[PDB]
Amino acid sequence: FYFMNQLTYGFLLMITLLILFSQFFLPMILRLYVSRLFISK
Amino acid sequence: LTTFSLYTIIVLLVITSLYTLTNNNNKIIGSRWLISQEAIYDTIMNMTKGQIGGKNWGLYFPMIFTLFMFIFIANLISMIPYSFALSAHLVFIISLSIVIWLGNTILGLYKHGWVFFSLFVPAGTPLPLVPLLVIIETLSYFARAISLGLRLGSNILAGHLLMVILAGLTFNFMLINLFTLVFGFVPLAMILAIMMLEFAIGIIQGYVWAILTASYLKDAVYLH
Amino acid sequence: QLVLAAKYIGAGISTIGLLGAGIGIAIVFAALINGVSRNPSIKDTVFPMAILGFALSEATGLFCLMVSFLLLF
Amino acid sequence: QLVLAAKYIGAGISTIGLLGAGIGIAIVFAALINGVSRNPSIKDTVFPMAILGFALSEATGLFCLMVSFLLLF
Amino acid sequence: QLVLAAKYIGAGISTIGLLGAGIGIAIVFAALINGVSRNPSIKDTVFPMAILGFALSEATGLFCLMVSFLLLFG
Amino acid sequence: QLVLAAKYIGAGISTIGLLGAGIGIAIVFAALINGVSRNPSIKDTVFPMAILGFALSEATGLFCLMVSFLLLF
Amino acid sequence: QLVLAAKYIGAGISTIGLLGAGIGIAIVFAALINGVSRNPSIKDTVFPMAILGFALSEATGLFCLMVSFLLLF
Amino acid sequence: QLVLAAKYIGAGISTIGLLGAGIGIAIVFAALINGVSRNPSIKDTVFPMAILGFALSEATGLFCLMVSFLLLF
Amino acid sequence: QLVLAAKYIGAGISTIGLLGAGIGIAIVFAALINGVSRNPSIKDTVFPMAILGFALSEATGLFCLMVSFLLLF
Amino acid sequence: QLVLAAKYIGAGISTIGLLGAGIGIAIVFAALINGVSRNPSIKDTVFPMAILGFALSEATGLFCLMVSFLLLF
Amino acid sequence: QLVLAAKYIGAGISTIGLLGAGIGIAIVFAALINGVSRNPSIKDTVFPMAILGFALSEATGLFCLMVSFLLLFG
Amino acid sequence: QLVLAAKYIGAGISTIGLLGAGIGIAIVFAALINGVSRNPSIKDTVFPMAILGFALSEATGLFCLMVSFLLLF
Amino acid sequence: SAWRKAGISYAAYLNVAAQAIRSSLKTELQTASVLNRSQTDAFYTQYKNGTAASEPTPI
Amino acid sequence: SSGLKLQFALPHETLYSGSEVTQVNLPAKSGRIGVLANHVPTVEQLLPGVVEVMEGSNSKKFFISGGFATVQPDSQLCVTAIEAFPLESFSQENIKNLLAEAKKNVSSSDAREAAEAAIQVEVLENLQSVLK
Amino acid sequence: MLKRFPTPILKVYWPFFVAGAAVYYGMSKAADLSSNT
Repeated sequence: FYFMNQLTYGFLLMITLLILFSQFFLPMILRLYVSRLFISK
Repeated sequence: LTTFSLYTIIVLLVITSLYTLTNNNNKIIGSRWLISQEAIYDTIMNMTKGQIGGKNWGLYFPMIFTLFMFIFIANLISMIPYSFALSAHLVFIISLSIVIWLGNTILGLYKHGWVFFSLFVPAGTPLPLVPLLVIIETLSYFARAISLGLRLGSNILAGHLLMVILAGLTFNFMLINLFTLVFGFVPLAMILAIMMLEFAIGIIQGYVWAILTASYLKDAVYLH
Repeated sequence: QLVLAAKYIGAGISTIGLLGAGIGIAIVFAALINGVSRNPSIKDTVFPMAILGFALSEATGLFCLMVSFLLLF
Repeated sequence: QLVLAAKYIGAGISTIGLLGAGIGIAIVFAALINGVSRNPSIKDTVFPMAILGFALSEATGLFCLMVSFLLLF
Repeated sequence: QLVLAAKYIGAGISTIGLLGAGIGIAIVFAALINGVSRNPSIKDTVFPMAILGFALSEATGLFCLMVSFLLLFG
Repeated sequence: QLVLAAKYIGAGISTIGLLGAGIGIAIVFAALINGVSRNPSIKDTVFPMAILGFALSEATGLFCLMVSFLLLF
Repeated sequence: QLVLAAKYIGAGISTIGLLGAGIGIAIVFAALINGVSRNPSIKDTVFPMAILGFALSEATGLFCLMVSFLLLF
Repeated sequence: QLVLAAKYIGAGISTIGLLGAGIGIAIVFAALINGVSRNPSIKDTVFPMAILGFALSEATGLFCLMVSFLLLF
Repeated sequence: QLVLAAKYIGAGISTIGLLGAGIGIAIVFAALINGVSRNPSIKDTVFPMAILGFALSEATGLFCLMVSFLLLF
Repeated sequence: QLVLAAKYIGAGISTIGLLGAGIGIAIVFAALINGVSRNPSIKDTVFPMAILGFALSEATGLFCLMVSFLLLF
Repeated sequence: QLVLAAKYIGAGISTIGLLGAGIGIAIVFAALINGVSRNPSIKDTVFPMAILGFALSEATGLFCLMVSFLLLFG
Repeated sequence: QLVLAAKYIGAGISTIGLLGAGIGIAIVFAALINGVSRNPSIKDTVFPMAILGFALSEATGLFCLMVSFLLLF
Repeated sequence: SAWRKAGISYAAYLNVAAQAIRSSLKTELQTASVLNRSQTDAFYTQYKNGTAASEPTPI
Repeated sequence: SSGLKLQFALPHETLYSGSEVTQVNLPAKSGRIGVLANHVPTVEQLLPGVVEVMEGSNSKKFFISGGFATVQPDSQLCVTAIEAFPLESFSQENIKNLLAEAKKNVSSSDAREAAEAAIQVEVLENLQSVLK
Repeated sequence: MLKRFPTPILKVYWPFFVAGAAVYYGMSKAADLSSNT
């Protein structure tokens, strides 16, 4: 029936988020915290 | 076109925007709206370095910060009048469960390799008693998938589809009757309780999913 | 006629796992309360773990409801 | 006929899960009393963090109510 | 005709649902009494909590018995 | 002929609720005993409150017994 | 062979309900044991209040078995 | 065989009613053990009451087994 | 078949009664163990009492197995 | 059609132990919470042990539901 | 036929008695662990008999299982 | 067309007995957790006792599930 | 025993127990300091804010 | 350190100081404290009972009318009692029967005095009990 | 604002991805063999 319609179509976001957030999301907080550490020193 | 693409489109449009748009201009001050991430990410890192402590903390902590939000966002469709977290089917947890368990066995097989027979017996029960301990270690490894697979899924599915039962049954709490008064108006108050229950359960279940993932991963990433 | 009602009976029987889950969750809440009273300060280091356990039970409690629903509809 | 009354019996069976909510709803009060005796001070913070669990406890019977209703109407 | 038998049997089966509200209030009174002995200065605070705990606990037993009564008379 | 048989069987099953009251009044009196041993004086406000708890507890078995008697006749 | 059969089966069923006396005795009995363990000098007035509890605890088996005899004849 | 098997079914149904006593007597027993660990000076006097407790607990098992045997022979 | 059907089903129903003994004997054993740990002198004054308590607990389970032994034959 | 009805009946019978699994797991979480409130330094030596235990406690109930699963399809 | 069917059903149902075995195993193991915590030098003191008590509780479950074993057997 | 039906029913009903082991592994885990909280150095000595308890506990549920599936297969 | 309700303090209870236990003994055990343990000449007069040492009752 | 050390130093005259022992079983406030060796970190106010301090030699029994025995993590039992007692001088008949009863005359005083002396009401019975 | 830093998941998250690919393949096969739908 409907098995090959959301399996890959759903896990695509799961595969992509690794390249997306890691260079995109956590980069913001990491750079901000590191810069605030620089001001702390 | 396809309904599944439209379902995933909300994630594809929210994931980039909530960090590339909710912030004012990517400023370090932490906006009032940006206080949300400013509180969430630090608690996330606390557990990430905590639960996966050691040199294994940096191995996949970014993977944790990634994998945590996917299910939480996908289940966010629970409070709409026609709400659907993955069209009441949501085979997605199957994708994230057994594959991650096999990834744990690989972290025992790709990095730990042939030492993989030196983890199922945490403390003792030597050759005179090893098989009994392995008999439950196998069950634990098998069911760790189902503990994070469909568990948050069942919680979300029930907390959302309880509204269907609520509507179908108490359509006539007050619509057309002489019971529209204080007599039966208390039965219709369960819907908001179900909404609060689903809302708390989803977030707590996403956090628990992340924690269970970390607990399973560090067990096969640090052999005792 | 019996085949259809069989699912209704099976769901009713499988839907009795709610009580033990409720008992356990109340137990977790009780221990949290006790730890808060005896140890007012360290309460924060356990409240997160407290919710972690509360969900760790309530998820299976609702899993019982779901397994009943699979026979209920 | 042969399924509707069976659904009524299934509703009664699903209703027997209310014991979990009942036991928990007062185990929470027991924890509150124990806190008050042991820590009369911390009981103030506990009551906000115990009443919710008592309310959270009732969800166990709430599942019982819903199951019975779907099997009784 | 068998609807009556099924309703009676279902009410009897659901007549086990109030056991939790039974021993529940027991544990509530137990902790209240043990604490009151532990500290008489908490006796006043326990009762304003004991009553609320007992009534709220027995509310579920009342709901389960109402489920039976609907299958008993209604 | 089946209705009377069912009334008898359901009456027997509804008698199961006596267990909860038997344990519950027992728990209340047990707490009274423990508190008196630990704090002899508070028996004055406990034993009356113990009777009040007995009233709030054994009433459950009383309700179950009354329902069972009503169903048996 | 219907009504008498159900009388026998339900009589067997209600007999498990007598198990509540098992905890009815146990709670007060452990209370007395612990009370003597703590304040053995209170053993004099311990059974003085434990007697009423034992009477009300066997009373659960008494009322359930009275219903049981009501059914058995 | 219709009603005789019914007596067999009821007798089997009663046959786990010994759970209440099988837990309550063990409760009184562990209570006495705790008392001895606590008030070891009263172990001999406790046994003169511990026997009474074990009997009043096993009284439930006796009441259950007798009712089971009434339909077992 | 019905005769053997009941002589098997009621047999199985009586058979689960061994649970009461499996809990009761273990409880007494555990209680004696903890008493010895928290009172090294209590071992000599409780070990024969410990065996006697194990007997006093396993009696209900022997009663439970006895009915199955008769039922099968 | 009887085989499918009975498969439904059995799948309704397996899913009761999930109550006990939830009770046990949430009790384990409760005990971890209380012990941590007792010895905050005991977190490292405690939390892994309970995470190992309670996960298996809930896994027992999940595998018990697996019994209902296979008969369900 | 039907007699063997009820033999199978009872063999399945009697297996519920394993709960008492599990709880007894819990009681013995847990209280032994606690006794080891309280008096660490009591581990050797109680190992000779506490393991025997666990074996006794386990043999009770063995007596619970033997009936089902004969049920599959005769 | 019933032996398969009754095998399904019994196989489903067999899942109740593992609840004891599922709650009990967590019970032993709780006791070990509290013992380490009181005495962290006892964790090493109890881990052998922990294996001793876990093996003697989980076997009842494991063999329960194995026997439940075997009578179906 | 009854130190819980209306005594003075734990020291008062254990000291009265000491006095009785010494009374549960003859001169062959009770040394001289046991006499001062019984003959306590410490005269307790709790002062006040206005320096009101009320009455030097023996402790 | 192996074994178990006891520090029985009462405010009258110190008896034991860290000496090794096999058992120091004593009547704690909540129960009977049979700490044999090592024990665990827990210190309890004590109830009038018998402290059969089982050294490497025989267990000397002395009915002790109170104290607190601090079970230090070094298998050190700091039993800061309030009274001392021999294995022979703490054993007598007439001194343990008439003294308490004569003290029952003091119990005829007012309410707070009787509340204080209620401890002495059963104080002497403990010594005659533990004298064996 | 937005950058693309060098996030290593190619040689770090390779094993989980490979396992997930095997799982997707097994799901495809069960879409034709085990489930036959």
